[PDB]
Amino acid sequence: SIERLGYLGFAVKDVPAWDHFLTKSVGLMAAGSAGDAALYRADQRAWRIAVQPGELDDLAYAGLEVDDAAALERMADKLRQAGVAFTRGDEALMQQRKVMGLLCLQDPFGLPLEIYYGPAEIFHEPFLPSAPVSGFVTGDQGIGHFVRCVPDTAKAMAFYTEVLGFVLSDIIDIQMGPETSVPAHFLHCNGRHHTIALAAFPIPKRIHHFMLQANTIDDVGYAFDRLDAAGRITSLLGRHTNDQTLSFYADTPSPMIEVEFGWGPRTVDSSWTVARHSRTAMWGHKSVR
Amino acid sequence: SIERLGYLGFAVKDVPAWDHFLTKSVGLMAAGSAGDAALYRADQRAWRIAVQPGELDDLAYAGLEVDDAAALERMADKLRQAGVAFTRGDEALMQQRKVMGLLCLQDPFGLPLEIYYGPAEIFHEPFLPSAPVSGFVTGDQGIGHFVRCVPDTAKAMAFYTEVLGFVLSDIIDIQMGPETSVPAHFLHCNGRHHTIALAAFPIPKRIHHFMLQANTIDDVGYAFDRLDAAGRITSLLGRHTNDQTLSFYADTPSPMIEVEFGWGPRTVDSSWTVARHSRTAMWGHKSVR
Amino acid sequence: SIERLGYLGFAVKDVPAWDHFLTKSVGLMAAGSAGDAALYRADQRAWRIAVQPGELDDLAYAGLEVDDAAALERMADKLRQAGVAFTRGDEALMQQRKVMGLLCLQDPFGLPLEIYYGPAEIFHEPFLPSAPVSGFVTGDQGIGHFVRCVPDTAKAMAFYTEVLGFVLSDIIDIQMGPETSVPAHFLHCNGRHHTIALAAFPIPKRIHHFMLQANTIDDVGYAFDRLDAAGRITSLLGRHTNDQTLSFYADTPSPMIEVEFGWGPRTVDSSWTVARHSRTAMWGHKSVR
Amino acid sequence: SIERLGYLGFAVKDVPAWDHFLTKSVGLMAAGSAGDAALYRADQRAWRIAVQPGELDDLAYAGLEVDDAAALERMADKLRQAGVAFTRGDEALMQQRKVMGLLCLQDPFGLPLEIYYGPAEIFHEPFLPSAPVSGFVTGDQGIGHFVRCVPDTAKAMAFYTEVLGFVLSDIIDIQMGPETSVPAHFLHCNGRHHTIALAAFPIPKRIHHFMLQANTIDDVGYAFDRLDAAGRITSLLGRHTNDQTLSFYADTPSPMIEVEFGWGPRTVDSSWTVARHSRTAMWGHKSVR
Amino acid sequence: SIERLGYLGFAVKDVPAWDHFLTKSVGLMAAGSAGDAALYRADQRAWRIAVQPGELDDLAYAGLEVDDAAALERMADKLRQAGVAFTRGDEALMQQRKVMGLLCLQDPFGLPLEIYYGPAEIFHEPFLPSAPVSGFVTGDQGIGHFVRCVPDTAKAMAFYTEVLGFVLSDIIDIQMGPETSVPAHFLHCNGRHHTIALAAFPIPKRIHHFMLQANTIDDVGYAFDRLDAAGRITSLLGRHTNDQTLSFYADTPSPMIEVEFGWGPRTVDSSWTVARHSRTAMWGHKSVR
Amino acid sequence: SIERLGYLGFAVKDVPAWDHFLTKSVGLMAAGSAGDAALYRADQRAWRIAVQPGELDDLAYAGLEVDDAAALERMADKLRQAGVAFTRGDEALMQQRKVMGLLCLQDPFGLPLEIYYGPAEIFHEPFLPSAPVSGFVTGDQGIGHFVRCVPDTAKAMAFYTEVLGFVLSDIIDIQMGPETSVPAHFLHCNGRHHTIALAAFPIPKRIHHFMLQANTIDDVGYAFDRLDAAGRITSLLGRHTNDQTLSFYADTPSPMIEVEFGWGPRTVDSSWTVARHSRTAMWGHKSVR
Amino acid sequence: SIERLGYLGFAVKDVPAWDHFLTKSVGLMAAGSAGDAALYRADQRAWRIAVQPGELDDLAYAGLEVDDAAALERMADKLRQAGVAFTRGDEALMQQRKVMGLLCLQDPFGLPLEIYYGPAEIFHEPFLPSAPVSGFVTGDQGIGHFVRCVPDTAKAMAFYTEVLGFVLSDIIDIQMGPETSVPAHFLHCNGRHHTIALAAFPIPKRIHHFMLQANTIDDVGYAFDRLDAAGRITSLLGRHTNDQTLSFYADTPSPMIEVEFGWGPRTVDSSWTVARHSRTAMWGHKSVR
Ligand SMILES: [Fe+3]
Ligand SMILES: [Fe+3]
Ligand SMILES: [Fe+3]
Ligand SMILES: [Fe+3]
Ligand SMILES: [Fe+3]
Ligand SMILES: [Fe+3]
Ligand SMILES: [Fe+3]
Repeated sequence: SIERLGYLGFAVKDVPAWDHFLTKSVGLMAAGSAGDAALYRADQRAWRIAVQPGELDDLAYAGLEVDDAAALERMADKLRQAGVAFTRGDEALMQQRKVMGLLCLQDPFGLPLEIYYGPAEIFHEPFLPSAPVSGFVTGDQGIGHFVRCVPDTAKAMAFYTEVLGFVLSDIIDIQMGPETSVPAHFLHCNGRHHTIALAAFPIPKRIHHFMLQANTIDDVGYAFDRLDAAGRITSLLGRHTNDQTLSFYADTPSPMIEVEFGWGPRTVDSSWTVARHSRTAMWGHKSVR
Repeated sequence: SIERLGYLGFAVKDVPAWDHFLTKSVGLMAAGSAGDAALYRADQRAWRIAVQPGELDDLAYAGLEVDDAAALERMADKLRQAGVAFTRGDEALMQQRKVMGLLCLQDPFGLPLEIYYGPAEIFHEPFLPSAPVSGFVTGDQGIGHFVRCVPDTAKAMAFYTEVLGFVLSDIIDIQMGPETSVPAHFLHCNGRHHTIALAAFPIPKRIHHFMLQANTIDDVGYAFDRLDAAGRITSLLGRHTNDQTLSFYADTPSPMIEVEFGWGPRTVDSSWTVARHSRTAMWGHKSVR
Repeated sequence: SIERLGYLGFAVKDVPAWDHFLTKSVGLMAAGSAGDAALYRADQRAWRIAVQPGELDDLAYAGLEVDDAAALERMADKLRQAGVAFTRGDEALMQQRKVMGLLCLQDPFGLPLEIYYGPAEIFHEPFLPSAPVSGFVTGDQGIGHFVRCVPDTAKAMAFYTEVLGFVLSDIIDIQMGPETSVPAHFLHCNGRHHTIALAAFPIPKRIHHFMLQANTIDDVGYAFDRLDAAGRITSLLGRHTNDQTLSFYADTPSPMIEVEFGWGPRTVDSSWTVARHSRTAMWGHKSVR
Repeated sequence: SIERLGYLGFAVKDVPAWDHFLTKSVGLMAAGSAGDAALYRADQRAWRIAVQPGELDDLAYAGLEVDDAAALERMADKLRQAGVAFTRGDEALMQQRKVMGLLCLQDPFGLPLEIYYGPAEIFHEPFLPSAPVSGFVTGDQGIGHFVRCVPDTAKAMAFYTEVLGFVLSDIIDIQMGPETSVPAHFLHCNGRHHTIALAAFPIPKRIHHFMLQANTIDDVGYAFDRLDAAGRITSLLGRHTNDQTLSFYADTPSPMIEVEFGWGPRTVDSSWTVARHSRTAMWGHKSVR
Repeated sequence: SIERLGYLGFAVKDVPAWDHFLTKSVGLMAAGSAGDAALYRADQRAWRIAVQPGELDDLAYAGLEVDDAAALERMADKLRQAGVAFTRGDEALMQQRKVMGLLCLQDPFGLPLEIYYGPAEIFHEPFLPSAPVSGFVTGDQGIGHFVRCVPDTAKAMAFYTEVLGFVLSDIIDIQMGPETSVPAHFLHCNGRHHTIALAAFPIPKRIHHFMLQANTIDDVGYAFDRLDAAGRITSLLGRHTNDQTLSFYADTPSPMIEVEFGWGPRTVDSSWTVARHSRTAMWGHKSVR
Repeated sequence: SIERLGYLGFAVKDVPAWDHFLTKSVGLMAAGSAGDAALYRADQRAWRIAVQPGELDDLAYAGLEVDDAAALERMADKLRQAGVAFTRGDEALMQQRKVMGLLCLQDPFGLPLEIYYGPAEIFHEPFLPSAPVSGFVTGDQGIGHFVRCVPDTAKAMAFYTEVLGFVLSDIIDIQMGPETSVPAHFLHCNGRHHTIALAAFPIPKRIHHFMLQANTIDDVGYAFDRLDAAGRITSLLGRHTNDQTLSFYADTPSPMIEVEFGWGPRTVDSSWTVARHSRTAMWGHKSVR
Repeated sequence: SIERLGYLGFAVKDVPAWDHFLTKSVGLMAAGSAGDAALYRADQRAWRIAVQPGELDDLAYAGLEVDDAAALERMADKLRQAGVAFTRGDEALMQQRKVMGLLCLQDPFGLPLEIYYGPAEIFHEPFLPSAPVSGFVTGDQGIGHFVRCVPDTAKAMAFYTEVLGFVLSDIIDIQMGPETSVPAHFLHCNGRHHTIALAAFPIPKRIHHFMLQANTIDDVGYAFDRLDAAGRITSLLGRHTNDQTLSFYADTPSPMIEVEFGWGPRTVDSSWTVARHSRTAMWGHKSVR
């Protein structure tokens, strides 16, 4: 029922650092501010990523998008039935997020979520990258995806699939040590292979990384050099086994939070078949961190 | 449930003026008369626009099309259930409109509507424009669209969506003054971004303008010169934020009633997402009136 | 529910004449016999048209095809419920028609119909025309169409649509005299604009004509010369207003029964809209008979 | 060396008749006048066909187009070398024809020809047909073609090919009587199968007919009805053996001068092979005159 | 300079056998006769293959086609210069071959050749196969190809390439025995990989086989069954190493003369590179004879 | 022989103004400096436009590009033969222009030209617009075009065509007053309709305007708003008669020097035909200056 | 005049190492031997790369391919005229290289070259990679390219371009140190951006590296892992500035000789323009050696 991941908000110790990072390195377009949040664009939306000051140095909230007012009410009904606590956003928050309506809640482990509809668009102010990137693949598939760290994967799954409507794409057993592996669960809610992945990682953050998809392979290759020059590279170029995203990872200014910049993944449809993978990389992705 | 806007009828103080306007300027094909109404064609339909003498100088009625006899009966049932008053058209009116069946009613604010099915087509008399226009985009998306002025938008919405079946595409807050803006609601009932838009405008007419879509950009550019020569231009070429219709506006011979001539808008489908815009123009559309 | 018109059987006074006609003029492939019926092919089916001796000089029966055994049983249930009398074909008839199952019945006015499934195909004996025709458009749309003459159109309609599942495409008012016109009703049951049309014609036959669709326009042009040389032409080339079939008509050896040979008609889909036409010809089709 | 047939001028006894004919029947756009010549357009050229008063009731002259000033001078040199008499057009004639330069001459049998370059175009006045025709195929292939009647075909050939540069496409032996046939020679100077054809016909005119090519088959079918209603049809629809032009012929208001309206012919290229045909019609083209 | 192989003439001991073979097995269309030669068509040409009575039971002559009259004269000049004896065909022979002009000669080893231009075409009598074959690939690439047996390959090469203009495509060393192999030389004169191949085979005939190319793979598969039923198969289906023709061979009624029926070979262009192959078959082509 | 217009250099009274103009308004990418010239990029070239301080406020020089070293030498030979004075650029100038070789000269009326080869490209520094423009159409067609003002058009023509190799596309008679018109000559040297146009305009500058071609129509529409906001618009959107460039004009910071921003013009090829036009605008282009 | 690089032969100290390398790492297909040379295939050619024992540990010879026998003779004539010493290969060498003819020579600095024609192909033994690679891009563009180290670039250029016919694509100044850069010259002889590049590198080998082009990007990514596992990687993935080859470099078992494995480069045509680049990498290609 959730249609796609619409936006992301971070609370960070170094806002200027994040600002230079999202613009000069990632290529996002600086789009003013809202309250104490610096806004960044990747397309026609008024904003896609917000950065506000905070000791968390983590993802502060994620906006899950539905297609209309009725859709939002149906979601409220679903939350009620599932016994999930939520608060309807007030005029102030609606004004802040630039949405027509939203329900604020949390997943089983504390990550604030905001189900909303009616996002603001500013076509009269065409997107202009701050670095050389031909553009980002968003649209119906949203802004990108992120891997959510959870203490209990089965519990996170029930909520994301049963309450929010995400559908399992596949699983990848991620080798942690000699005989230690974590089964990462990749979920989709539209054509993007996965919008949210759940994994029991020994990480002190709400997420491992967030991913943005560029239009061309050169976008990625160019982006890799920009981040290598910034000395932020954590992995060499590679392609994933399940979604086939060709990408590289890099450190954001927030310790233990990374960004993935990729291109050309496979998409999901009705006939999608659940499968299991033993490795995350088809090829490449050698760790550099 | 209404499938598309099929026809439009105007009651005007200057019929010869409207006649020269629809033909020499807009390019429509004169198609004889019915009663005291001059008929005009834009394609294979026996008529699409009718012009009759009247002090109103406004839209007299709008024909909403359904795909068959059963569809019309289902609509009657819906009107009954909604408590909406209607009268089945008699042989005379059917003969006049050249339709197989129709229900006559009014929207909440007095605009006569006629739900019909089985329109007449005259393929043996191929459309021939009266001015240089390659053709119009009609077909499944109907004749075009119009913006309906209403005193109460919420009330108009309930009727058009709940009773007639239109679906909200998006909203554009139209700046009226210093701190005055009107939220225009754009509704679709097929692939055309919108067939009817509702807005609380301080206009003494039932509508602000009606829109026709030509096949090429040159059609529009050529049309702009024809209307500029007639001195009717009210806006320069531009493209809208929501549907991306590239067009210009011009005054019809009826004061405060305009026509929009455009090309290449985006179309709507199942996956359409409701959004909000702060401006009507992506670019251009500078007021000239 | 009927999926398409699968076959046609004629009972004629001059079988050799019909044989030379279907082969040398129309181009069908002679395919042996079954009982006292000469069989003719137009594609991979064991037969599409059968010709047997008889004083009728008219269509003897029409095979309406469904996609499987269950489909046929569902149709029997429907006939039962509608009070329509029918007999399940015996081994003998199944053997004769080369089908896996069939129900024999009659429409409201005596035309024998046979609802069947599991037709026989002989791919090991590729279709070979008897005259120069690149091929026929059949497949999912069946063998072609025919216009059924009826005394009561409303009564025929109820049966064909309500009992058999055909859907109205459109209507054409056919001028008969000074102030006499017959509203022909065109029905579809798949992508072919119409498989059966009903009209109250003052003709002493069950049908006016049957139609076959060739692959190219040259097929038709070539066919016209072949039939003109046989002196059978009844109409010049033309294109119809509703389906846009480009064709010509010719007399079969059975008096008052004609054949239509055409190309490139428009096809029907979910979004089809019922409409009315005042003429049968878009252009051409001048009577020659 | 001649690049294409650019224009045609007729001298006729009934100008109003020719005017109604070229516009209401053929669909050409009336384009004012030059001297005592009424001009008609088929596309972006200022004019393509001119009609002036005269007892001839025949083609008065044909404009053969080259691509530039040098090209015209090279042609003058060629005429000089071939001993062909010519006169360079004066300012007056250049003004009249709306060309940048032209050489006036005659073919071996008296038909005035004008080799020119730099034709005038009026894109600011888009072509608008006077009858329903989607458009004409001109461009690099010129306005169309015409069949030139000559007393000596071998003599006409030497001139058109050796002096003017036309290249033989093929020949069609046209049966005249019991044992009388005329070998028509079809010549091209660009992609159009033929721009000029030569034949020893017992006709008292400089040409048999001129041909115009419409964009669609419906254009032709529609045109046939328009001319049949005018009672001018001389041949039924058909397709030619050599160029495969699908067309019909009709009488112009000038006795023994016809017009051919067609669609979809084959085009010529480098690899074209000369061939011989025994008939003019692939199919159709039955004489009606 | 020769443009393509246009026709073939055989002199055979059993004409009725060859007639049933070319029609019922190969699928060619019987096209009457000329003198004592039975003619057969494969497309729009008046004839492509001729069969006349004779003790030879071999290829009697091959028609090499040029694009026009000048081309033929240029070829005569070339023959003169090369000292090759030739005779211009008289009206009688021109009438017999249905060509506009031809030069009769012989290759270095006695095979009569006829260089001609202006072949006759009969589009008013569309090709109609005598057996199920969708059509043949001819056109600019001619009727097909044949392998010419010669006592001296170097001598044959000089003539075919130096005098007639054929260009070497490649060579295939054909294993004859333990340590005996014949280098077959494949020559092209257009896009067809080869129109004539030369090889020093111990065969008492002028040729080994002639080849015809069908439009689809099913054409070939179907043809194989037809000839297997006739018990004429000499090789199983296979694909050649150099041209990639997928085909099978079969015996004609003339002992030691075979026919090849194939599909989908590669074509030749300007950039073609000469190469050498050790086998004739890429796969398949197992001998059955 | 000149292959395309590679670069442009301006000498202006207000460099900061030109800098803000080329970047914020036009969208070019600032690319450092060379000597006292500020460089700007539109694609992969190290620079395309240079701006240096000077009282001229006009085009200082134009770089005409050839494909290699030999090409440049052939051009020197041509200049020698034509008696045109030129100087080979020294290491310093080569270093300044970033080219491998260049010849410096002047056209008949003082505009410095530099024929060069081997331009520098910096793919490792991807083009990044300074304003929202999807990109520019350059490549084989160079950077764009410019209209050169000359006192004697015939004299300018001889030089540009006879010495430099440009080819005339067409002419447009530009109405100056009541009975005063200037015949503008448009020249091409590649697929771009024209790279240089010559016209006898009463302007005190070397050029009237220079033109840049964007990838999309939205690029232009967006650009128009940016320049209108800067209050520099001199013409409304429109499309030209000859090249069909859809564009608008605007004033550069240099008085009487304008810029044209357009999209979608037609391109030129071998078969191009010289023609004459009476107006510059197909539609639109209303003067605003 | 040389058409493409056909083959390469190496003389190496460790043949088994090279064998495992070309097969298990690169993916080439082992194809037996010739004399003391192990042969390897990448496509339909009998062999593309040969490896023989030798102390050189360098490229032993390069086969330059022409399209036919005449072409080879024309090349001999050219060598004679240029005073370049050469020896026609004997039966033995022809047998060894599997070519129909070849001329053996050396470039100005000792690298043996063999101009040949008529290479052997074995389609009956389809290419089968020894490692996972979808295939290689060869065909008309040959096997790949190599960078030739030379002491005098101007001298090497004159020979390769003036004697052998290669054409300069572009130049890249390769930074060697603080103020030391080597101008690498890239030459083409077909569509491949470059087949041979010349550069004054301080390397004790005849070449720096040879390049092979795979069909997909995954081929390269997969290949990179295979060679990284072998610990041979010398550069990370990257894309070149001039040809845009996306690739990585790796060490062959021969010290100071590398291999480049890439995909998707740009191709060259008639309109190619010579240009200069300051870096070899568009992005990536970070040194790892
Ligand atoms: Fe990821
Ligand atoms: Fe509108
Ligand atoms: Fe019909
Ligand atoms: Fe004609
Ligand atoms: Fe063969
Ligand atoms: Fe311009
Ligand atoms: Fe390389």
